[PDB]
Amino acid sequence: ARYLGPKLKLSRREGTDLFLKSGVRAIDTKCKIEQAPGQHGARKPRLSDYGVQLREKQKVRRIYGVLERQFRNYYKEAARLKGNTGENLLALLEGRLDNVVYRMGFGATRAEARQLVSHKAIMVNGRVVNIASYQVSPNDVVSIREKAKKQSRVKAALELAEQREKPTWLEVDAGKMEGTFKRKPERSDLSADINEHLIVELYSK
Amino acid sequence: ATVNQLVRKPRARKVAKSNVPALEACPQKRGVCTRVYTTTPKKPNSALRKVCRVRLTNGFEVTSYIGGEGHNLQEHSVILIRGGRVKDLPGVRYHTVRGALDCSGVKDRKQARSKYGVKRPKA
Amino acid sequence: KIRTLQGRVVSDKMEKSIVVAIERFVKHPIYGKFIKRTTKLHVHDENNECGIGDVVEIRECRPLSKTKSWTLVRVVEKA
Amino acid sequence: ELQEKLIAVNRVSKTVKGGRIFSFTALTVVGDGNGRVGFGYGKAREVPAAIQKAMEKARRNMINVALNNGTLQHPVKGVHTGSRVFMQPASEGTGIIAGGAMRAVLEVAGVHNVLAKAYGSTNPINVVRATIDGLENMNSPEMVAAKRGKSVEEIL
Amino acid sequence: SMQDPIADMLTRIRNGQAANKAAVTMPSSKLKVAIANVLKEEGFIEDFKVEGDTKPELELTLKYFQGKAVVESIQRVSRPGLRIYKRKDELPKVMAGLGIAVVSTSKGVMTDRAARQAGLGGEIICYVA
RNA sequence: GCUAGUAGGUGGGGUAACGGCUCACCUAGGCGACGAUCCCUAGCUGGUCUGAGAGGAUGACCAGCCACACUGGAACUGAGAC
RNA sequence: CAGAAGAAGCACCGGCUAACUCCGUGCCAGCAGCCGCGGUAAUACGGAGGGUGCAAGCGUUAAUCGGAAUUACUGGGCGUAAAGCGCACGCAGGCGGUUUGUUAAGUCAGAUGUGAAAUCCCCGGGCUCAACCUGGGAACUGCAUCUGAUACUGGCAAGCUUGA
RNA sequence: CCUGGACGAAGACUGACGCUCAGGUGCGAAAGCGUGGGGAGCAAACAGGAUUAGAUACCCUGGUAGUCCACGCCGUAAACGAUGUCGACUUGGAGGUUGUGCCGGCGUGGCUUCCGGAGCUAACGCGUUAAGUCGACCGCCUGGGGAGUACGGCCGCA
RNA sequence: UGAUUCAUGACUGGGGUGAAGUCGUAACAAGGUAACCGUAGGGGAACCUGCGGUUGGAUC
Ligand SMILES: [K+]
Ligand SMILES: [K+]
Ligand SMILES: [K+]
Ligand SMILES: [K+]
Ligand SMILES: [K+]
Ligand SMILES: [K+]
Ligand SMILES: [K+]
Ligand SMILES: [K+]
Ligand SMILES: [K+]
Ligand SMILES: [K+]
Ligand SMILES: [K+]
Ligand SMILES: [K+]
Ligand SMILES: [K+]
Ligand SMILES: [K+]
Ligand SMILES: [K+]
Ligand SMILES: [K+]
Ligand SMILES: [K+]
Ligand SMILES: [K+]
Ligand SMILES: [K+]
Ligand SMILES: [K+]
Ligand SMILES: [K+]
Ligand SMILES: [K+]
Ligand SMILES: [Mg+2]
Ligand SMILES: [Mg+2]
Ligand SMILES: [Mg+2]
Ligand SMILES: [Mg+2]
Ligand SMILES: [Mg+2]
Ligand SMILES: [Mg+2]
Ligand SMILES: [Mg+2]
Ligand SMILES: [Mg+2]
Ligand SMILES: [Mg+2]
Ligand SMILES: [Mg+2]
Ligand SMILES: [Mg+2]
Ligand SMILES: [Mg+2]
Ligand SMILES: [Mg+2]
Ligand SMILES: [Mg+2]
Ligand SMILES: [Mg+2]
Ligand SMILES: [Mg+2]
Ligand SMILES: [Mg+2]
Ligand SMILES: [Mg+2]
Ligand SMILES: [Mg+2]
Ligand SMILES: [Mg+2]
Ligand SMILES: [Mg+2]
Ligand SMILES: [Mg+2]
Ligand SMILES: [Mg+2]
Ligand SMILES: [Mg+2]
Ligand SMILES: [Mg+2]
Ligand SMILES: [Mg+2]
Ligand SMILES: [Mg+2]
Ligand SMILES: [Mg+2]
Ligand SMILES: [Mg+2]
Ligand SMILES: [Mg+2]
Ligand SMILES: [Mg+2]
Ligand SMILES: [Mg+2]
Ligand SMILES: [Mg+2]
Ligand SMILES: [Mg+2]
Ligand SMILES: [Mg+2]
Ligand SMILES: [Mg+2]
Ligand SMILES: [Mg+2]
Ligand SMILES: [Mg+2]
Ligand SMILES: [Mg+2]
Ligand SMILES: [Mg+2]
Ligand SMILES: [Mg+2]
Ligand SMILES: [Mg+2]
Repeated sequence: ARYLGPKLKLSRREGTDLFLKSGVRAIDTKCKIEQAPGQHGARKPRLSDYGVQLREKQKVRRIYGVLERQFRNYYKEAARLKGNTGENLLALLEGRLDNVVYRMGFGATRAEARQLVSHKAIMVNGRVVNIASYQVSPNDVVSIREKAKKQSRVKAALELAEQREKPTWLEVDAGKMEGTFKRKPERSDLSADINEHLIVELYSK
Repeated sequence: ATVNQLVRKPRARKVAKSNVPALEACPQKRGVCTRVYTTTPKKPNSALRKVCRVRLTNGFEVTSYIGGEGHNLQEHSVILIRGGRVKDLPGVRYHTVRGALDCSGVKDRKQARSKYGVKRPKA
Repeated sequence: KIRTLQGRVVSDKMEKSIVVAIERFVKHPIYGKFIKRTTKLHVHDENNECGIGDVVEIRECRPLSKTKSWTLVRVVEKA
Repeated sequence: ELQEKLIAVNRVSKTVKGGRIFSFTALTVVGDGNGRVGFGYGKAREVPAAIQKAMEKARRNMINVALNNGTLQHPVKGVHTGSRVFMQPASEGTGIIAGGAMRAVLEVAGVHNVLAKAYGSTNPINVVRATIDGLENMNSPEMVAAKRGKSVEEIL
Repeated sequence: SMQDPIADMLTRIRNGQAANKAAVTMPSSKLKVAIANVLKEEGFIEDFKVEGDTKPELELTLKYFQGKAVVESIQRVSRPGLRIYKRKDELPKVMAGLGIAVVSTSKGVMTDRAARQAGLGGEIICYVA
């Protein structure tokens, strides 16, 4: 119900950095990033058209840490919601609590932010929520509980967040360790190396 | 066909027959082996394939394949059969379920164990 | 008013009774073509005024025999 | 500038006195992602030479498609030999819902959202021809207004 | 025998355009004239005139744009063997609205756009594109 | 091809009530290629699964209707039961 | 409160189809949905290492629809691929040139009644989330009645001459 | 001798009386069947002579049903244009045959052969006598074999 | 006393599949007698012969 294996083999299969490590080092200083894992990892894959659609879906899944059944349900909702299905699917993944907590800086990675959510250290509008897949609404206040404000990893995570680009749909106060979810991130606020139209087409095969 | 012709005689769907009639739309059926033996396949294959004649609880008398390397089956063994034709064997429409009832799992199997009724090794 | 069907007399050989055929014009549910359908009702004909061919005029009433539950209003056209 | 796609490579054969002589055929499409698309078909003894011949022919045979913001103007039917295709405009985010041979054509031409279906023979050489024949005969409100002697506003 | 004069009218247009004819002529009828009127107001044909008294003759002047026929396709929908009637909310759209459907409503023969504005359904005579 | 209470009529009886519901008499009708009669299968629906749709398949749980209560038959009591 | 402490498997990797090597075997043993694989250099059998896909599940079998425009109403065919009766006449049936009037059955518009609730869909609400529960709408594409419209189709009346 | 249809030219007349057709009915090559005739030539079967490894054949010499007539039955053929009937519309060329108008010359009808344009078609090809563009109605197809077979019905002397 | 349906029956009819033994060589080229259709007769077998029909016959 959660991938618990090596983290860099994932990024090596997808041929890019999945932000699966904190970022204190460079992804090439810990692994052979441009090489797929395994004995035959040095071969040049002739990916079919299905293979290109599949790898794009596995990339987005491996970033946010969602399994297939949950991801397929996100797609069904994205297609049901009005508007562009591909963009609806990214907005739903960015609304997840464990993702929002990470983008706010409270976790070094999405896995760590998930452990903080799971271990009852996060509140939404003033209530403990330990569901990683909880959907954060606009104007909701996410905050760290008092007994967890003293943890040494939450400040180590707050000192790595400014080393990265600040999300403009949030609003963190590193002091009081709480942020506000002002609005859903637009497609422009999200990365451009994610080709979500390949995912939409994969689920019509 | 004109609509007038279709009003009189509408379009007719072709009913399809099952390739596994002895199962009678059941996922499995139990039988008693009446004969266990070998047989040679169609051209262009060559082998001694292991089959058995098995009288089912519904009275049907059919032939069933025994997959895997080696088996413990003999006359009067009680087995469970499932759907599945053997392409190169004339009129063998069913497979024996390894590891069910009197059919033993395959010895020393390490891969695709669940298809041959083999428990997980204690390694 | 009173609901009322209109049809053509196809039989008058019963005492005080007639068979009336009512034609309907309906769209075929699958092929969309408008086709003609017929219903034959047994109708009470006191006075025995109707003949085979007349266009009559009937209404629904209480049961009068095993098969009769309609009764003759008027004759619209005589054969 | 031009997107190129290899759709299919096939090995063909002719018989001679000494036996069979094999060769290869390549079917490709090129396009500028903005309403221009062409297909090329090349034959050679080696695969790479066949592909290069196809790319060369494709670039010389492009036609124009009147697109409407990454989708079609109206539903269209195309036909060539045994292949009959059907294409429809779709809303944004739909993607290209189409088979393999129709997909390559639609993508290099700049169609981003479309619902398509191939009927009859799905031979790639004839499906490509039918697809391009459907796109090439598509009308825009501009040309519909012009031929009918009306303004575009009276059309829509 | 002749059993659909309207389909014969459309076919004469279809075949005349393919033969690059400047005009086509046919025996007239009030329904044919009502259809010719719609074809003219939509700019599909150039003009029409009825000539003759006891045996009127309808003549349609066809138009070509840049050496191509203006009527790209013309197709009978309702036909004697199978009539087609549509309600106002289900009137068809021809070529995503770029073409017309000729509808016979209780207020006369008009296009599908005009029948939608009047809030009427009717018999779908033909598609023109 | 089917049907003699069979189809209709009159009168008596009967039912909470119309009615061949039943009986006597008269008429000779009634149903059927828009499929009667006979044979095989089947509880019906709201719905459910699938499908772009049109359709195709289906009728477990939940709710409406019907039928049955070891097998065949019968009535009694009762506002209501066979 | 205590301590990472109690908690990962199943199928697959020749092509369709995401994922490859070695060793064993040598038309044997065996695999198989299909194409097919196995004859001493097997990415297809069996083990291993590596990999891929799903994950408290994963495979197999059964069964339905789909793909199948392969019963084609939407939406197919019939010279040679399966398919025009050997040729006619003709009842029922289907279809019907042109004009006027009338009718309002088909058709169209509007209204009213009904179309149980649940389900599906939309906007919300409540269980930490979700499943689930729930408020309000929409929908139930139908049927009946009433009042209108009259182009088209039908009926009735009267014609006309181009079909016969 | 009796008799059906088609076509043309001028008019007159009727006033949609039309088109198609499940079931039904009629016609339907050759072979074959029944009864009675006929029988030259031809010729299944059959006989002999050859050929051949054999030769129940091809070849030769013969030869009976049958082929012919009357009446009845049978109802099938690669019964083919392997192309249902009716109507409308859409560039051309060269012929055949049969009408008719006009001044050999110029028109205008019917039927028919070959080529070929657009279009159509998997291709071959079709192409105003469509397999082009449309409408009306009917017949028929739904992988190969089993099989147009079995069983049942109807028809038939078989 | 009938009808219908299921099971079964010495023997018998053809069919399918496998495998290839025996006998020939009917078809595909003008397949060595052009092939095929309907029908009739004959023959161990493919088939042969008569009568009419077709070209979906090569040569000329
Ligand atoms: K083999
Ligand atoms: K009775
Ligand atoms: K009575
Ligand atoms: K249903
Ligand atoms: K009972
Ligand atoms: K070896
Ligand atoms: K159809
Ligand atoms: K007939
Ligand atoms: K002779
Ligand atoms: K010889
Ligand atoms: K003789
Ligand atoms: K005969
Ligand atoms: K012929
Ligand atoms: K002539
Ligand atoms: K002449
Ligand atoms: K017919
Ligand atoms: K006889
Ligand atoms: K028996
Ligand atoms: K021969
Ligand atoms: K031949
Ligand atoms: K013969
Ligand atoms: K013999
Ligand atoms: Mg789960
Ligand atoms: Mg009475
Ligand atoms: Mg196909
Ligand atoms: Mg009653
Ligand atoms: Mg009484
Ligand atoms: Mg039952
Ligand atoms: Mg479908
Ligand atoms: Mg009582
Ligand atoms: Mg692959
Ligand atoms: Mg090896
Ligand atoms: Mg293996
Ligand atoms: Mg279908
Ligand atoms: Mg077909
Ligand atoms: Mg053939
Ligand atoms: Mg054929
Ligand atoms: Mg014919
Ligand atoms: Mg006729
Ligand atoms: Mg009319
Ligand atoms: Mg009305
Ligand atoms: Mg409801
Ligand atoms: Mg909520
Ligand atoms: Mg609700
Ligand atoms: Mg009227
Ligand atoms: Mg009228
Ligand atoms: Mg004869
Ligand atoms: Mg004889
Ligand atoms: Mg005789
Ligand atoms: Mg004689
Ligand atoms: Mg002789
Ligand atoms: Mg025949
Ligand atoms: Mg002939
Ligand atoms: Mg001929
Ligand atoms: Mg024929
Ligand atoms: Mg020609
Ligand atoms: Mg054709
Ligand atoms: Mg027979
Ligand atoms: Mg007979
Ligand atoms: Mg031979
Ligand atoms: Mg020969
Ligand atoms: Mg025969
Ligand atoms: Mg002989
Ligand atoms: Mg001879």
